[PDB]
Amino acid sequence: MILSGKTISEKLTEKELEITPLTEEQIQPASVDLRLGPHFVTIDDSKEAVISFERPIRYREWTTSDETIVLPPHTFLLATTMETVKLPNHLTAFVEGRSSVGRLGLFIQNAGWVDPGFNGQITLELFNANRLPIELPIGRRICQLVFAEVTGEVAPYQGKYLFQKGATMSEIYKDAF
Amino acid sequence: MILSGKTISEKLTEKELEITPLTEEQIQPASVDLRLGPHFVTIDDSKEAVISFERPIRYREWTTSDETIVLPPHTFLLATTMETVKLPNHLTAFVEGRSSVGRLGLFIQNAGWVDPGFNGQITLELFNANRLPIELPIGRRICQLVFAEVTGEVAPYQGKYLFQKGATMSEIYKDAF
Amino acid sequence: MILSGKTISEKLTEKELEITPLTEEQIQPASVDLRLGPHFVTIDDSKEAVISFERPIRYREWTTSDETIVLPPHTFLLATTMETVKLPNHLTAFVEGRSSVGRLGLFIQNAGWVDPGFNGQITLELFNANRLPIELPIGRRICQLVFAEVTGEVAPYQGKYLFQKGATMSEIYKDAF
Ligand SMILES: Cc1cn([C@H]2C[C@H](O)[C@@H](COP(=O)(O)OP(=O)(O)OP(=O)(O)O)O2)c(=O)[nH]c1=O
Ligand SMILES: Cc1cn([C@H]2C[C@H](O)[C@@H](COP(=O)(O)OP(=O)(O)OP(=O)(O)O)O2)c(=O)[nH]c1=O
Ligand SMILES: Cc1cn([C@H]2C[C@H](O)[C@@H](COP(=O)(O)OP(=O)(O)OP(=O)(O)O)O2)c(=O)[nH]c1=O
Ligand SMILES: [Mg+2]
Ligand SMILES: [Mg+2]
Ligand SMILES: [Mg+2]
Repeated sequence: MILSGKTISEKLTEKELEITPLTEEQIQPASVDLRLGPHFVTIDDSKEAVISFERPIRYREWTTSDETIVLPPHTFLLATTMETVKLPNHLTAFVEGRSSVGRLGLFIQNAGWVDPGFNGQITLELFNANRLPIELPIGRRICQLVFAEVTGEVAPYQGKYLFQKGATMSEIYKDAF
Repeated sequence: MILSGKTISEKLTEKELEITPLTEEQIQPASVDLRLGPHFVTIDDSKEAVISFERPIRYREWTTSDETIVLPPHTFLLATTMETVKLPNHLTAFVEGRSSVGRLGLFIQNAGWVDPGFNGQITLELFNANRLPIELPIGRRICQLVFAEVTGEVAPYQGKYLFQKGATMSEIYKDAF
Repeated sequence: MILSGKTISEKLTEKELEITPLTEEQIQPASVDLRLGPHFVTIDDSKEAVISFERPIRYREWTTSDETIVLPPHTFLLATTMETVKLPNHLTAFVEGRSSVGRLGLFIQNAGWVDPGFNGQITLELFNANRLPIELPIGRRICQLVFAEVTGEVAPYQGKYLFQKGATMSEIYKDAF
């Protein structure tokens, strides 16, 4: 079943689930809002002519001290949540944008289910689908997690992104198969 | 998790859930198709240079009497469902495009879970990802809802978009934090 | 509930669910990775001026023998999984991109729930959101399925895309009502 916000609170309190740092008002009817962090990554368009899955891609990364960041029209940017999340083996969580955000043409393209056992901040794929730039304010609620129960024995997440911090560039080129 | 189409039909007939107006053939194996309404909103590019999360953004809104609307290439547009949806406290619903629509490069970017207790029409985020314009026919099935049960005590949706009608502009600037 | 990877394995071995061809390492904590096939479809820009929901749209389709394909910047392309999937009536599956892929600006826009009873390859909606072209390697893991149980009686999928093979163009023009 999808977990109610209240159930999410209970599980946090009992440490079945960790989401930190967190304010109680981030808890929603059946989701929890997460916030935009100060750290960003973009593909280095001056150095790379083509994007590849078979080798590392050069990129620029930075932490801003400003209150906002600008995302220009039709531009893609990697960001991160302030929150570090730790899921036990029997939960998964669907990351999605907040409706208020998507309605301004900011698409959280990374929308998907977090592997049970995942431990880290959440890397976000931001796309400005408008013809105008968007000013993103750091620390504002940008996306949310919807939790669901997993049935059966679980082999927990042991992949590339365990313990990730910051907007974390793809490591697709490490695929063993 | 997920309610079968038949279960959705039952819950509708017993008024546990409301979706209206509705034809029986909108009911699918484990989803229900919703239709594109005549009402649209776009950002007022003659008055705004930059999109902000901290104040209202001016916009143009209109209802068309034409059978179709044209969405030009690489353009983003807010739309709405014809259907008004009312969810009880123990159900949530995932909005997503229909595969037939996404395959023509029309992306329903607003894909996500509706808060338990939500009551209103659904605002859609349309993006034409082609280099050609798309003719969207009004009243055609454009997206669908996938229903899931919620476990635990629920504080129902009391947010910005309760009772929304029409394509409804973002009210992100009303965030308390 | 969402099925664990182990549960997915069991159901495969007992033929409750079919996904073929498949390597055991495609199985993940609570999902299964699928691979990019060699077959592609693009809208025929030399023959169509406008995209329509009301008639067939001309397109070019091809199978590549090359190891990679190039998707130019801000371009949308239809692709397919290598895997054929057959779902019984009591399961549904959420298709989504792999985080490693989305982080390079390749969006799997078709993200959504597969109808119970669906039988076919999965057609993917690829969008390159970067300013650089992307080289997609054929046969690499590109997306994944997250399985969920369906509660209640099910009328199985009897729609347009039963038995689909290859990147399969939209048949939206076949809608009744
Ligand atoms: C959905 C999502 C996942 N993730 C994290 C949580 C997941 O457990 C983790 C892996 O997602 P996957 O989709 O499994 O990514 P992957 O297959 O490319 O990585 P691996 O080969 O290691 O499996 O990525 C984000 O950082 N942001 C997101 O938006
Ligand atoms: C989500 C997804 C579905 N599909 C397939 C599996 C689904 O059972 C099938 C239908 O999804 P739908 O979203 O129902 O598409 P539709 O309503 O446009 O088509 P129909 O009228 O036939 O119902 O499409 C893909 O090929 N790729 C995908 O990414
Ligand atoms: C997913 C979705 C939700 N909605 C509506 C129904 C949801 O219950 C409602 C809220 O979505 P949320 O993501 O909670 O919106 P928000 O957090 O930006 O707004 P609030 O601060 O009020 O929570 O928006 C749409 O109009 N279209 C959609 O595609
Ligand atoms: Mg909200
Ligand atoms: Mg359908
Ligand atoms: Mg993975």
